[PDB]
Amino acid sequence: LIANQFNSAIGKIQDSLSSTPSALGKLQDVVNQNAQALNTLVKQLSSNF
Amino acid sequence: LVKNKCVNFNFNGLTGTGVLTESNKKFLPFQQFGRDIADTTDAVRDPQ
Ligand SMILES: *[C@@H]1O[C@H](CO)[C@@H](O)[C@H](O)[C@H]1NC(C)=O
Repeated sequence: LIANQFNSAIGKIQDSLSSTPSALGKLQDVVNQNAQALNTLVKQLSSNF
Repeated sequence: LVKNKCVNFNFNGLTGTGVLTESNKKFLPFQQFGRDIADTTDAVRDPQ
């Protein structure tokens, strides 16, 4: 019973990660923050100052 | 025209520095320039 519960729990993790797109929110936010900071730094060259 | 060599290109006012390579991207007939997300020149169509 415990083996079956463990397997089914891992399978449910598989399904939930596959279906829901906002699961990896922390990593996606870190990557987006770094990319957005880089984009802002690059766009700062176009400002007259 | 020179390719795969770092040269200074002036394609009717681009006046930029870079190496020119063949590209698979396809432009609209009226379109000449090319820009990426950061609004930097990425591909230019040869006028000739
Ligand atoms: C531009 O002129 C050259 C020289 O006559 C010619 O070989 C070339 O085909 C011309 N370009 C177009 C798009 O016809």
